[PDB]
Amino acid sequence: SMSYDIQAWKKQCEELLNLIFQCEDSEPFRQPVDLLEYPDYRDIIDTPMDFATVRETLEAGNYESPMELCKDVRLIFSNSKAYTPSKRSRIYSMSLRLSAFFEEHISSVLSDYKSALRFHKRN
Ligand SMILES: N#Cc1nc(Cc2ccccc2)oc1N
Repeated sequence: SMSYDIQAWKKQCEELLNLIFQCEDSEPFRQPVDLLEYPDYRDIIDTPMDFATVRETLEAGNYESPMELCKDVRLIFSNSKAYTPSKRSRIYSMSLRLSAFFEEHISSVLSDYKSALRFHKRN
């Protein structure tokens, strides 16, 4: 059961998403971009992603691992870097700060999960 629990990441990710939604820096990234308020968005971005979509995908049980969730979160930030490439932009700075916060906190979730996997595979 509790040591090396291969399902513990789910609640840990739910908690991290709660922290992210609290952050003022997540405001531009909470919901899908409105494709009529920004009609050139899809000209630039192939695969839109936002934190409400990540949170619903997790709730629906559609991530097989925390690495899958992490891929979608990283897409939020890589899409922002493509759409708002200027380091002058306060939106660029927001994305950088929130990315760094996410990467700090996801680190232990991933390493713990992979350790659990290695242990169960070995035994
Ligand atoms: N001002 C401003 C601005 N407004 C957008 C739209 C946006 C923002 C965040 C994520 C996705 C899309 O980019 C900018 N640089």
